[PDB]
Amino acid sequence: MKTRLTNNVDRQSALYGSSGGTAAQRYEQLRVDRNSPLKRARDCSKVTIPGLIEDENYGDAGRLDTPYQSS
Amino acid sequence: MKTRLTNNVDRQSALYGSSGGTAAQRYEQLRVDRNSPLKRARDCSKVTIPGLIEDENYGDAGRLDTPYQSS
Amino acid sequence: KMVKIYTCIKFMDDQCHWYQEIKGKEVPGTHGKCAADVAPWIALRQDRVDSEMYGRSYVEQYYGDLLALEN
Repeated sequence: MKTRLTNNVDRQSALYGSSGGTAAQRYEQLRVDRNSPLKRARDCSKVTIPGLIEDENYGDAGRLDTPYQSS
Repeated sequence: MKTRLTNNVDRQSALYGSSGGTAAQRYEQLRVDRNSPLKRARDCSKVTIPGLIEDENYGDAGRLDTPYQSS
Repeated sequence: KMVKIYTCIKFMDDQCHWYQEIKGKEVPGTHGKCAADVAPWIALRQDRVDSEMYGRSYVEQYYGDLLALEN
């Protein structure tokens, strides 16, 4: 149906096409550099709050552990 | 686009030319003198706040260390 | 079953631009345009550490002490 995730306050006509690659290719290119900070954030979250930032395979049927300090 | 990193309040015509070398050469000449205080500042930062002043190869994908005191 | 949907953002001539695409072709009516000073997208980072595409979380400062106390 109506895919409306963006407001219609500044909507306009078509101004750019596919002049060079697709957004999927750029996303796949940039995830390589994005990798490490995600790992750091995931480790920090695991040590502070077990289930805030999650692994891609710990969703509907994932189990979270608990730390031995609540500071 | 428009490179405006300087204000447009005292802008004038071209009054200074290339009379002797380029600013890159002067910068390369003076970096030798600038070296040591950078090292002192870097070590002080490392002992006080690990990631404030960084080396040129500890940016996008570098990891910092944490001290054993918070004074 | 789900279907992936992407979004692209380009910043130039202080005029941000965006559009939505699915399976390699843009979705009609999803275009937009506005000045950079009134952009709808805002990027943040905790500690301003220069020459880094991603910042450092605050808890990274005391991650080591947290781990030691836990153990």
